[PDB]
Amino acid sequence: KDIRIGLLGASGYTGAEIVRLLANHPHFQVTLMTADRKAGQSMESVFPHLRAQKLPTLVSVKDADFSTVDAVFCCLPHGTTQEIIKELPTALKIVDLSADFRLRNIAEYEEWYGQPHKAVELQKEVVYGLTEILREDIKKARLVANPGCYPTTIQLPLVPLLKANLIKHENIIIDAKSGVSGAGRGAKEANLYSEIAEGISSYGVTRHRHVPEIEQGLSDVAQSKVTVSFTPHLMPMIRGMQSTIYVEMAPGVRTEDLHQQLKTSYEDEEFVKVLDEGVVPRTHNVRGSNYCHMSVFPDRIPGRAIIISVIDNLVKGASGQALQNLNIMLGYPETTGLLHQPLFP
Amino acid sequence: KDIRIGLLGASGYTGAEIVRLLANHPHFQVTLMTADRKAGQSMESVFPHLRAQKLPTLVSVKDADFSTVDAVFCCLPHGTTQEIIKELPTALKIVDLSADFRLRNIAEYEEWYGQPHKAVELQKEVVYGLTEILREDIKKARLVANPGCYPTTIQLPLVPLLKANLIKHENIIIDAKSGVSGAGRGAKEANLYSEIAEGISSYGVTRHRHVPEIEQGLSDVAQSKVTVSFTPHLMPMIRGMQSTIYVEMAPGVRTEDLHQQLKTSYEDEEFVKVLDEGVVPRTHNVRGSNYCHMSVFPDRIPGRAIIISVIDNLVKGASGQALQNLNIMLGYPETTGLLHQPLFP
Amino acid sequence: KDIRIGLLGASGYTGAEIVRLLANHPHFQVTLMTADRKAGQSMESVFPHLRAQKLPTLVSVKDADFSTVDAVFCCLPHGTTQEIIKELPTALKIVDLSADFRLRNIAEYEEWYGQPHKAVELQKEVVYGLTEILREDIKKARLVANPGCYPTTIQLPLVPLLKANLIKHENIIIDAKSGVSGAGRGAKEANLYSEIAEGISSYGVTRHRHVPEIEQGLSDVAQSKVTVSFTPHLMPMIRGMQSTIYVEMAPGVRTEDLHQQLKTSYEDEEFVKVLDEGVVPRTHNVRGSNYCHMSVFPDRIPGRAIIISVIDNLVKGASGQALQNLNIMLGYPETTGLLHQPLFP
Amino acid sequence: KDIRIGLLGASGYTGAEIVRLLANHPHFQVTLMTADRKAGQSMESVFPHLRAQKLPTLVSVKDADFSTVDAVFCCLPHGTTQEIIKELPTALKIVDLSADFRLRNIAEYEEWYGQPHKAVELQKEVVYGLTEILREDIKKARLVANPGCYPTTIQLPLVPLLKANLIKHENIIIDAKSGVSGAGRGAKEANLYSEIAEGISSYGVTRHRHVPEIEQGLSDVAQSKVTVSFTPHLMPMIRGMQSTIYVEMAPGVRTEDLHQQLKTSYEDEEFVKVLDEGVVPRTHNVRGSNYCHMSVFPDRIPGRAIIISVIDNLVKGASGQALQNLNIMLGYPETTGLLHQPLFP
Repeated sequence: KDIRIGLLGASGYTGAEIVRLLANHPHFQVTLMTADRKAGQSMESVFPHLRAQKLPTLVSVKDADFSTVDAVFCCLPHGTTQEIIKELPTALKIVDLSADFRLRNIAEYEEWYGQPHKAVELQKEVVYGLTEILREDIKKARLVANPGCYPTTIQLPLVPLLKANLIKHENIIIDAKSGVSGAGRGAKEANLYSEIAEGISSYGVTRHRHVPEIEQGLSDVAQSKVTVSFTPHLMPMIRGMQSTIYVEMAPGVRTEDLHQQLKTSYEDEEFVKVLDEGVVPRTHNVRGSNYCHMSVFPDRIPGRAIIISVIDNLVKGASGQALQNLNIMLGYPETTGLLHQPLFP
Repeated sequence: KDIRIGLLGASGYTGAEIVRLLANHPHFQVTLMTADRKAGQSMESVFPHLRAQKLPTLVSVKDADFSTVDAVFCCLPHGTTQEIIKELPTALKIVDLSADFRLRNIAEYEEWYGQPHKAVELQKEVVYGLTEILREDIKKARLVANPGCYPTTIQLPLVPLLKANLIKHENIIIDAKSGVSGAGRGAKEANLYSEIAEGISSYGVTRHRHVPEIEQGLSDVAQSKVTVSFTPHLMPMIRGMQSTIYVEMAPGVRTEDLHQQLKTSYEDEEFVKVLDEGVVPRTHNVRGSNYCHMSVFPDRIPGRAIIISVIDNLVKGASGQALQNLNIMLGYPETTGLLHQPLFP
Repeated sequence: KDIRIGLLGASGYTGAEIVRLLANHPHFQVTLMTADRKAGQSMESVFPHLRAQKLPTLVSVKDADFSTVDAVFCCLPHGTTQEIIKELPTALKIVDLSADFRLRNIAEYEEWYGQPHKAVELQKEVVYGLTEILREDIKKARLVANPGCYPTTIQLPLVPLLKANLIKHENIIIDAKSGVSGAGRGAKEANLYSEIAEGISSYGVTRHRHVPEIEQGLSDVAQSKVTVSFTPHLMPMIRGMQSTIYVEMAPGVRTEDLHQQLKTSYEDEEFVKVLDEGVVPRTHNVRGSNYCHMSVFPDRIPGRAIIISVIDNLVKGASGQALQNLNIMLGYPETTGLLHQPLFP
Repeated sequence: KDIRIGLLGASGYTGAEIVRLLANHPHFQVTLMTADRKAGQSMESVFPHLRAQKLPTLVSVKDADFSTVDAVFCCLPHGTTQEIIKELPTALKIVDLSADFRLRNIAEYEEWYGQPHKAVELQKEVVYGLTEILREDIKKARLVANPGCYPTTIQLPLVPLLKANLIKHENIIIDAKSGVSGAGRGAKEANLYSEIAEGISSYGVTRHRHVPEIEQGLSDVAQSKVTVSFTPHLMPMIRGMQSTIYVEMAPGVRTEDLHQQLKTSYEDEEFVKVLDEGVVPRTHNVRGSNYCHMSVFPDRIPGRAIIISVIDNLVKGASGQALQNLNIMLGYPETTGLLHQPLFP
């Protein structure tokens, strides 16, 4: 095919998703895959479900040469991304799926991630990859910071509403849920089937790394510092994510107004569907696809509204959006190789 | 055994739970059981997992002789219970697990349940079965309305806090989650394994029948009408329930105060455990038991706090509490036959 | 685009799968969909996960006109297909996913299905749709009987082995497992999440309708009547199927021989992968794809071997194979619109 | 309480099960627990679900004083058990849940476990803990080797049948399934929720450590060396185990005979239930209890029969049987503290 792709950090779930998505992409082809501990091995050995594909042997990022690669997807650990990406050739279009380039405020990155920002200058040319919102800036960016999963489900509904002054920016409470696939493939006791199955629990209470990412996006639109309440919850399922958002509507605003604004803002958007009134979205319905379904409901408390937003955390919440961004960055149709329909049941 | 128990509506999950719990209860014995379509059937037919027990043959409510039992557990649906219970013998101690006798305001019952209250008089002698809160009234009641599952997880933490004026009664937002067992054993498409598994969704948005029940309990304590926001969510799991409660602390009140009040209010309570600050409870940890674990956390938004409360929706959320109430109503130790430890993993 | 497709019985899971698969098929387009119990209703109303697709309105079979379509997929309920298919125009290429046309012996169909065959004549022109085995006959057939799920996982491995006289045809024992999606979307108590989850059980012991289908295929190859032992098991999962096959090798034959024969028979086959000796296949690895992975192992009992064969019961076990057959029946590449990669995790 | 219990290796699932079971045991009380790696910590820190119990603080084996307890349950790692038990004081009744003392043939233990038997002498005084079969020997034993999970489900049905010469001892094929809890709490990639959920796979094909254990028990009864075929399968569920056993009936025998023999052999047994012919047992039905349900069915292949045997792998398959054995070893009623009814749903 005419576009050659490099994947940095192919042994994780987001890496596997990239490979899955590109498999039937008409123009992009994976020609370089990097892995650390598994360098030298084929990917079938790491992920046997990919045996129908012919992929290159996994090599070290340090031994990788990009002279025949056109673009790169980075799925490396928080701790490596910044220095590796900084030392990457300039002729490369880069989409970083890590969180290391999402925050524009350096001090902010340091307080939330526990270490100095090691690519301060490069940071100022980075564009946040929330496709439907920053499409125009994304198309002309060289380095794109692909948003996190939760942040994606939150900003898509709230940005348009804040921009139109339809909701107040105080007391925005977000109670989110996610499938355990978002925790990664790391071999940890807490994520074993026996520990996760048949139960739920909150996590990242009060402080979760997605908080600053969420507030940055909302603050930019509200043109005022926005402080939200965000509480993640771990679901006994593989894929799927839902944010149940509790907001205060602006004076005189009704739920119908929020609905109309959303319907208008995303009417021609392939991946963002605004459901009719009273219709409840289900994570089951977007499972395995790059779609996001959202709906608005009145809150029993006068003046308040409830917004539900769902996606497949691994697709539109990660690798799907990453590809969505690379498509337009390379001048190809945005939906290219991203029209997979939900796998239900 | 000393006490002969009658179970009205034994073919459902709450009925099965009653039978399971009483199996090793030293003093209560099931001697009479009612079923609708499955009347005349052996319960090994309806619930083969109960084959180790020697139980009675199921009969129809119309053919059951209630002078043959000492106490009764009612597990019929909402809107049937009132006329049946009203006609039950006066010498019977009754614990109704339905919602038909929970609301004291008649007009309120009618607007939320779609039909006139058919036992208006009897209603005034009914005591709400939230054991740890109304224990003293429950002991001397003849007819007890066993609370709903969600309401139980919400009132246990909030009542003590409202009583002590530690939290404001406005903008109490509740984002709850429940295993699908709470939906019952009814053969509906929406509850099939293929439709429920690997995904979540909200339900009963804006208006859910537990709302008035929740507000009634909170209003009584706050001595002012309390309006809450309550949003249920269906989890891809059998048992388990969690309410993530977002409240505004009263002026000058810190999370430490909420924690101390809860720790003090439930320090000698067997079934309600207050975890150490910062500790996240898990529904997995109370699964198959009558325990409720709760914890308090600071909200990122100044002045706000987060309360997590979990239980097994079928036990402390239903049949377990029902038995807890009958125990004291009959003069037996409250924890009798209710010390089953969580089944984890 | 070029080919117009008619779907009879679109409200079930196999129907939904057909729609999902055709969504990105470059040449086939769904233009007609039958579903009487829900005729005049929108597909999104039945399966909301398909809302990204612009699909036709659901119509009654009676009110449907089939000279509008070039080919038809039949997903009707057993005992309803024969008469309907018998009356279809003859310029229609048909792939029946039901079991009504799989058995060539009429008396056999009657004893196993409880009713007379109502299309005896048409039956003799029907070709069994096990693509990799009867490809050549399938290409020139007008009416194809798409095989059942279990039978597909069994015949693919055994046919080549029997043809090469590498295994005896007596005492072939098959212990199969399947996700509950194979039970359909029918609203039955036994298939509720609460009844299925966290446990397994056998079903169709001794006699299961797939038995005659399995034996027919094996008997044809062995040129002798083959009697097998086949025991289905219901798995607490949506998709996935595995047959663990216990066979007796022929005199002098070793497991290496079975492996080589299979490797040779399917070396150029896209959808049938023979793993390296000793490698254990996983249903997780073919989930959501049209692939079948099989492997051979020595049995501890001398002279015996163990064969594991897995597929996604809804794809290669049903709708995926159906499309695979229609592709070649219409002269298009066999793999057209069937290269979806496994959705793992 | 009367008896003081010591638990060696309390940080694993079998250890947690022991603690759960003893919680309501009227005469046994845990007074010593060993968890080396996590020594000094609280049991609550390891298994927060046990917070309702007041347990002693975790200790190290090298720091435990065994003269303080009357009996011990050993859930230590394989290979660390023989030497530790060999040094335990003579006054202790010991039930080892590991597999290190199950095999009587030393050479056999070495070939299957990869290391020399380090307690050869002690081995000859060990009694296999399959309660219903060796009850009389168990009562007077000091050291009991608690059987493995799979072996328990297999021997209970087969021993009586072999003893009565109702089935041949050749070609006994066992296709077993187990919930992932049997794999332990070890933090391994393969057992993560994302890797296990929604799929199945075989494991321990051809050679699995339970093989020699299974054959030893069967060989002793058949008074001839028995060679079986045993294939384990990993189920996407926590608890539960089923063995589907394919056997050849002896000349002149019918399935009715196998059923009668089993019904007679276990008619007065609390924990082993023989279902009526044709009734299919479900692992769901014994979940969380110490019960075993079995049923016999005719095989389609003349002369063959099918036996299904299920248990909760963690209870009757491990800790439940361990306690069952200790009860009688100490002179207490066998069912003491083991009458927990199945937790269904």
